[PDB]
Amino acid sequence: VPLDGGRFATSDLNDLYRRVINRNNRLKRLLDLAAPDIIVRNEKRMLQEAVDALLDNGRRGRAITGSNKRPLKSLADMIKGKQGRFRQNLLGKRVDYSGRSVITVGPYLRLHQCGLPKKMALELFKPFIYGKLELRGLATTIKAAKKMVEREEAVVWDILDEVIREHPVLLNRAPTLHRLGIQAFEPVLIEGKAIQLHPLVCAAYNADFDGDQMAVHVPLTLEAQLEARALMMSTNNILSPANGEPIIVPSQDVVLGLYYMTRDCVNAKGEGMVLTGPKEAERLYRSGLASLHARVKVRITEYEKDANGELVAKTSLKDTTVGRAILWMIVPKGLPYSIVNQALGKKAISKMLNTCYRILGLKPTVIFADQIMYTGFAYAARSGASVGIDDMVIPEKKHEIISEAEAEVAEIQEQFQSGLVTAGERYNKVIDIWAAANDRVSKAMMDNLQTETVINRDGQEEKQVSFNSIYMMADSGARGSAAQIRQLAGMRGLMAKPDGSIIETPITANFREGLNVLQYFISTHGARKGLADTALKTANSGYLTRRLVDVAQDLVVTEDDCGTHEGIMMTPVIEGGDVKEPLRDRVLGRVTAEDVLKPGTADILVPRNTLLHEQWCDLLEENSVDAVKVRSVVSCDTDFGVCAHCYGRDLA
Amino acid sequence: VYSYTEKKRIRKDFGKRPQVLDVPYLLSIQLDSFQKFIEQDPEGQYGLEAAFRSVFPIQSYSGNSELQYVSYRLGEPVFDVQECQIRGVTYSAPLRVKLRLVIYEREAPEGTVKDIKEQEVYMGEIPLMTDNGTFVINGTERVIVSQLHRSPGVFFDSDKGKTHSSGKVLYNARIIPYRGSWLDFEFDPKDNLFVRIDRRRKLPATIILRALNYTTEQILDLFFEKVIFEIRDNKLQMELVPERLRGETASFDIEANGKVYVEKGRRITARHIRQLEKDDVKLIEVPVEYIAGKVVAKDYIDESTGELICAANMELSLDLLAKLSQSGHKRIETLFTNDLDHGPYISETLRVDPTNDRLSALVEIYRMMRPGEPPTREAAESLFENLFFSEDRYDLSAVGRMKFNRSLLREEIEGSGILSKDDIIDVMKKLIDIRNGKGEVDDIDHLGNRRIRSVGEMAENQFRVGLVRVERAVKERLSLGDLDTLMPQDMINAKPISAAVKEFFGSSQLSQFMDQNNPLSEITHKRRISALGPGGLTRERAGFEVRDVHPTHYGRVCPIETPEGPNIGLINSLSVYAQTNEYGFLETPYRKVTDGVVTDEIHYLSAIEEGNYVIAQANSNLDEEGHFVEDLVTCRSKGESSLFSRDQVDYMDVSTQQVVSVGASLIPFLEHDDANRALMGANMQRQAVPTLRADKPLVGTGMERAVAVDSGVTAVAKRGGVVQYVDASRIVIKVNEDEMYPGEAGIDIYNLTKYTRSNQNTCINQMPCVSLGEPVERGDVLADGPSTDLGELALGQNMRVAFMPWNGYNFEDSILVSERVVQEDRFTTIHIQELACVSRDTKLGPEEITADIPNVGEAALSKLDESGIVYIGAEVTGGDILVGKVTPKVKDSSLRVPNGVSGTVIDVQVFTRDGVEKDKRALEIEEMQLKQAKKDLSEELQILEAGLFSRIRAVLVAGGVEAEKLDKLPRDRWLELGLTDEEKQNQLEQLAEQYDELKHEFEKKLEAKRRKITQGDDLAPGVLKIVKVYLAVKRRIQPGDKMAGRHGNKGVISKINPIEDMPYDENGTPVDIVLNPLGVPSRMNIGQILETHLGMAAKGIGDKINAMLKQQQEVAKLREFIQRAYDLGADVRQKVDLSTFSDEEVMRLAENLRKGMPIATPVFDGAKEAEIKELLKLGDLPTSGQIRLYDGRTGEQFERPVTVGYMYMLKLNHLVDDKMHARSTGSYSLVTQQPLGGKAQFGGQRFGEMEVWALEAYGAAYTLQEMLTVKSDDVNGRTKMYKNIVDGNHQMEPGMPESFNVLLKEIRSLGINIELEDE
DNA sequence: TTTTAGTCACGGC
RNA sequence: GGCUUUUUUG
DNA sequence: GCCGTGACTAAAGGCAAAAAAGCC
Ligand SMILES: [Mg+2]
Ligand SMILES: [Zn+2]
Repeated sequence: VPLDGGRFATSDLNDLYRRVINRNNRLKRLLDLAAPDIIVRNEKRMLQEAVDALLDNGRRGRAITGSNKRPLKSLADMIKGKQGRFRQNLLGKRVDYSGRSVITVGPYLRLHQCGLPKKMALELFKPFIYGKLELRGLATTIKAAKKMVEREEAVVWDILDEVIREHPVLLNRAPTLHRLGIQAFEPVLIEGKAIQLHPLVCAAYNADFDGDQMAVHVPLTLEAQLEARALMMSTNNILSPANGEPIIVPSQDVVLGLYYMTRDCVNAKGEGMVLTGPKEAERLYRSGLASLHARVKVRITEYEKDANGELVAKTSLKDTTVGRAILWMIVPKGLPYSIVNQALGKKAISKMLNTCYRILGLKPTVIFADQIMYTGFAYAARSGASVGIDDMVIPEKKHEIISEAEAEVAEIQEQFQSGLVTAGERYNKVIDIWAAANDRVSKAMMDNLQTETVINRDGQEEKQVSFNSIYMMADSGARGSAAQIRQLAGMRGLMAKPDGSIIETPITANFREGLNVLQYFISTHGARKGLADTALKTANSGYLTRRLVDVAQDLVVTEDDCGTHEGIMMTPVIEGGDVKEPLRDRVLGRVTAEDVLKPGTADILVPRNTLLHEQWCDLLEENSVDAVKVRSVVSCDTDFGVCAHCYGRDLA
Repeated sequence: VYSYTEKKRIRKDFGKRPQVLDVPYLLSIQLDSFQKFIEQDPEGQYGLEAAFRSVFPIQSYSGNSELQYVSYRLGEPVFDVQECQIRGVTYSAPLRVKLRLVIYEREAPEGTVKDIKEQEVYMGEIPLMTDNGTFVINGTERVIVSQLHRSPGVFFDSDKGKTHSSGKVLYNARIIPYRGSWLDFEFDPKDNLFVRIDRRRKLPATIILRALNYTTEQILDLFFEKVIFEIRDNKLQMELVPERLRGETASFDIEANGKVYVEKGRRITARHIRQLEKDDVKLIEVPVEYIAGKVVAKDYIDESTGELICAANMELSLDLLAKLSQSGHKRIETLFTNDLDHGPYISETLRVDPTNDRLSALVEIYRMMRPGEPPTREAAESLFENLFFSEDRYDLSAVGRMKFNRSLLREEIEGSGILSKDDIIDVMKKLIDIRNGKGEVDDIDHLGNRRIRSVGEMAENQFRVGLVRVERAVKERLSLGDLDTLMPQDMINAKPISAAVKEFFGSSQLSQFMDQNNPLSEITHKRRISALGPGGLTRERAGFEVRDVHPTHYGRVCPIETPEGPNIGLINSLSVYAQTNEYGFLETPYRKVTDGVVTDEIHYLSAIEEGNYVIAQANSNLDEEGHFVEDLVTCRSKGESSLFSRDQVDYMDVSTQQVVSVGASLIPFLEHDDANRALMGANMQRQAVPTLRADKPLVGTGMERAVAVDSGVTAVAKRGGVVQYVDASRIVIKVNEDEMYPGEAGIDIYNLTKYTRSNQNTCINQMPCVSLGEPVERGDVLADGPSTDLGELALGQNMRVAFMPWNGYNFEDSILVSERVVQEDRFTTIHIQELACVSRDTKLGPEEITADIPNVGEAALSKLDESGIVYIGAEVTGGDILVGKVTPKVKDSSLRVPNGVSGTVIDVQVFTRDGVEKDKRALEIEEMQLKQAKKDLSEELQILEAGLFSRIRAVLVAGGVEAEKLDKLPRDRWLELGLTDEEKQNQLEQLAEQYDELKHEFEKKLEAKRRKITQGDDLAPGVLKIVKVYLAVKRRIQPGDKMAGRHGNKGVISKINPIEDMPYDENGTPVDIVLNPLGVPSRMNIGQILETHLGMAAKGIGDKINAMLKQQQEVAKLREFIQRAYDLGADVRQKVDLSTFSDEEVMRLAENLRKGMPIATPVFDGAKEAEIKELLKLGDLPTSGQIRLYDGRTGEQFERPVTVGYMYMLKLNHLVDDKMHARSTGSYSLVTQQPLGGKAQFGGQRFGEMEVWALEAYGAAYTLQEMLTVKSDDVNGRTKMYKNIVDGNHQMEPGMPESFNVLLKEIRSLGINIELEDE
């Protein structure tokens, strides 16, 4: 390829070929002149070396280099390696009809929609617009269509809106560790230059809005669009392929809102009044005549599917709060009222969604998830929950406890000098004393933080669970955990050296108060270690994934039932303490290799070749079954594949 | 005390600990290094002088001719730094060296001089350090970071029992020289000593040891202790001492003098050892079997037969005992060889030695050095002599010898730069001792083992390499001797030295490209300690040991400032007070503590010497006399931390900022943040973009002034004076009377840089910050640069922030920004992009620049002139033409603005080759700079003429000429007036002489400037002319832009919201930014909340001042309030008194505080919560810091109070408009026919193998077939796919990818046949 | 640099 | 328009 | 002399993005 200037851009291969041909020509001219064998042997050896360099450079020894003093690229090196043809131009290749942008958050979208910038959409869907533009006669030739598109007329926007009615696009985030990293969406034309993403899918994408970038692709043929809609679209991917747990779990902002909504207070505005129903509870809260969470009595109609798949009404008076009654207006028909009567932390809310998927299917589940997100966002905005420097309550006994702990080591330092205590046992005693002191400080801080004093209606002091903001974020599961709250109020605890030894003197200062120069220096030993491990663990983990994909790339289900009685005996795992995994989970969603025998002789509890689902598992639990033999893929006799039955149940 | 430059805005400074050592010049790591490289050193120790003395003098092979070094000098640089940047040439100076060639007579005795020739040689060109510690190479501005390698010397290491399965430890010793081959002594699992040179094949140790002319008897005597045996009656005894019996077992009943001393059979006892000590009995009776394990020391032969009886290191039996007894040899010598104390590692190595002639040993060494070659004695001797004991091929340098002598517990630190007999003997003995329990191993990560190699040392090494190449060339040239035919100018070629220096400065792993997007990034890049590069680690071979933080980094290397990702802990940054020792090691200040009293005598302690003393902690409370108020204090002794006594302390830290670097010291409330968040905050603060109008940080640290002044972005007055003239592009200072030199008083002129492109395409701009007729002093800022406000660093703005969730628009890390922020252009930035069009001479006719372009309308050429170069100031857009270029055929090759960016051409620089016709735009530009030069020279001449005529009037008036008559006389006639005073007449004549010489000097200067500017240019061959265009884009903030804080709380703006929807407080003031509270608990960066609460208090004071000024209240009431605010605090260090300030000064200060009174907070000595509450109570704000807002859209009160305050926001350099990308159909590659990659080439996103697996995990097969064939590389399947879509059909054809056929040919290009088969 | 495996040369009774 | 070396983001 | 042991040599070690250079 010619570059800018008299110099020409040549590859490493041309130099090797020139070397080989020049050596061959020299040998041909020299051999025909009856030259002495002293030079002939050396010339032949040099030709051998040149051909060796051309075919594979560097294998023998010092690779021949060019002016750059870098080894040249030979044919063998052009294939092998990460830069080789196989792993760079065959397995993964660059594609057209694709774009890349920064992702922001849009809470007004539905689960199956994403925001697409107008410029990105018009660049991506250029060929489709040309077809419609000439179809309606707005442009005769293709050149006229191209000129009309670039000028950015007004009808072009209407045409673009028309061609993005039900045309899915594939949103993608690198790295795409699991199959949920590529998802189909129905784009929505928006302004700006950022791809608006639905919050609920952020758990699947493992994406955060701090500079992340995502790539969008466009299916072209009818088959690809239908495949996207039927297999990839986010309304169809709500269960993990690795386990039955959902991937549309609300988190962070939603959880805090739903926790603040459904959380009673002993005394509030408008307490003890009786309401006609959930609709009235919304009219009171908006009017300001009743607080969002006051204990009231309301009449609720709940529908249960105890019949043969038929809904039956049921009315009762429930003792609940305005927040739970308001939230009940969005839950679907099948669910009972005991679901929305608790505090609804992070782990409860997910279970609620799971319950819906167990009862009402998929469409009610996704509609309920969207309503959950909207209500949580609204009533989290209305709460005005904030973190302040006064919200981190330091326990009052803390310093006293520390002093006492100091006294303890003040003893041992003396006792070590009297010979009664040696070096190692003194170290162990000091470590144990400081650990006990840290545990006591943490317990005292938690007891102080988790309760508050408030006067009830009668005028007596009554204790209730605190409304402290940091405790609300810690308890609801929205953000943080016990360790972070401990490190913000209680002492940070003992720190370890880079090698692994624990520092004798712990960090007795929390983040709310200052940390001196010495403590902050010894607190970076752990941080740098963790950062280095995180940086160097991505390279190792991903590699492993490759070695797991290439070994098992060609295993595809190809049979319905191999008809084999071989299996593996599955029992609950016990390590000497509590059971790590119950038998129910290790056998759920599989098929028995043979009929399960009751402890009573000759009784068949489970028929052979039957799929065990949750309903059968509950029957297994009440009967208190001990061990169930089931089929496995490793015991299958199908050739070049695995039958459907031995694998079991599709978790997704 | 306060000067007028800081009286404008005094920063309220919290902090209790008085400061002792002022922060040093931050660039002294660079400036003080290169200064040693190009300075004249009469002792010949540093830099060029030592580099020349290390090679010269030169002697011929025949010894009849020689070259002498005399001296050297550095010339004036041909172009100034600004001219070098504009013209794209290196700012460098020529090197002139005086050489003397003297030829000796061949037939005369040594020392007979025949001829002496002295001449200067243009030896090369040395790049120079700019005043800011940076290099200009090719129109760019590079920085050479300081390496951190292992100091030359001897290092003892252990394998920690990981190599062998048995877990045994394998000690070893390495001898790292500054230049030459390595040397290693190491053990094996079988306890055999081994030696390896340059990591080559393992050899037995004694093989090299006997290469130094050793006899085995001497080796055994040197490496062991002798035991004496005397053949008495019927037995042979030894003299015995208790010290030679410790930790042994009695093979027989150890007894003497007829009394039992030690028991029989069992192990020895210490009580019997003491009994032997007190008895003092030497000779003891010995049985026969006790000798069966001993080894004879020296050779013994018979004097009658003359044959060898017993050899060195040979086991002996009763036969040899009888043979020696019958020969009369009463004295026998054996070795100590005790397992516990003196391990028998030498004896077993002597057993495994293949030979004992030292000639076979030398042959084996030669074979190991290089295989497959005859073992000639002369070649092997030369190799052994030159491998360690030749100064040419081996050098330990001064630091290496110092470490070598220190590690072996010697006394002197000066010696030869090469090894010797004693060095290797001592290394082996120390390694054996280490293997034998005594002694300890070294630590590689220790900062006492790693030193700093600055830019001066690197340049000296490269220059020496080039000089050695020139030495070889001149030696091979002088080999052809001649009688005075040569002149010492053709013998020396500057090309090798120039090429080596140029390649080192231009293309290297350490001469990095300086990133100047704000002063902080420049300072941090200049003060960097990189561990990579030549003679250092690599990003792949480094493990978890070098990447980790060591206890000795306290005060030398920052713990919390290191880049994340592939190299963390390898590119750590230097601390604040840390400087470089004499040898290159780090060192930190420490206040010596005498008799329990802390003094102010600063001692610079290095790493290793930190161990011996006990060092107190920085923030330890004291009295006014330095006495520790507490009898117990915190200290560190050997990387530890424990409670000591107040009398056991020996040193104390100077300040609390000593442990952190600059970037981490600019973060307020650092002690309240997690280390990871502090790291992220420093790294992102290093990335801030300069805004349109700089705004001071309300909460700072006090290092802002130091960082702003030290970086070369603020124009600092050299001498004090009064501002005679102030302008947007120049400042003129009339120097004060006390600061003029005796001659050529003159004035000072500073020329600012306006809208010059930076390295990161940002805008560098300087604005005057002084008023007309305002006094100034030395060191005072006269013009703040980018990201600076009145000589104070300011990278971002300060916004009213609220911590609350708002309808999900701040979900995970997103930020919600009001439209009032966009309206005021607070975060609007300026970017400058450079486009270059080059006219080359291609075939089929040269390319021309003209306005004649076909197939284009008049609109596309209206912005162009008839010259074809766009007018300056034309609001160009994407797709237009800047320079009209066409190539003959004719084809349009005109340079165009890349799409997606607007522009406004602000500068067009044209370079035209010498002897080439200049276009009209070139003529206009050249007239422009010649007019500029004429104006500049005229202004200088007028200023000097004014000074000269003032002197003339002063002289003439003092000479008896009346002032009125002199004023009424013409200026020229003043010199012609006759004076009755001869002294005055002589002075006037001298003034007239200066007049004439001055006009001649300006005429010569004008002619020189005319000739220089009008002359042609030197540039790359094959180029007709070069034209450059600059475009100025004005970026704003839009949804997608990345913002951040100082505490690591980054985010992406998710919505630009109307002002009527922002939450508003009781007074109706909307907030500007809404942040998510939930990011505080998990991330544990409580610094942002405290900063918000403090900024809310700080702005409360400023608003009250804004209220007093609006009411036009008197100074007396105003001055009272400002004093009240500045007097607040508990034991505040700063004491500001307004009594010394005049009324105008107080009014100006209050005028500079109406935007909020600034607050200073040191890093680890910051304001506590009580001070913040007291500051809040001074204003009219709640103490809790949480106010009650309202919902903007509904008007309903929020159910809880929320945190509102002012927080400092930065706009990072990751803009969405530079990242958005899309592609339908573009240009494709050449070999694989796949779409290109990257935004510049309009490339498509890579669909990697992980995405292929993701699609395979679904049932998606048609989508995969699309992505693989019809979108990527199926040439026959994608042209039809495009046609089908435009036709309304949506259907593919599988085709056959063209990226797989090539592979076949590739494999078919080898001897392998791979082919497809039948249908 | 570290890990791992495959292959050639040496070893001991 | 290919390669290499640095820097940065996730 | 045959199975056991030590020494010698080859392959492999994230994914996407940008921004610079410098060479060929
Ligand atoms: Mg992220
Ligand atoms: Zn099967």
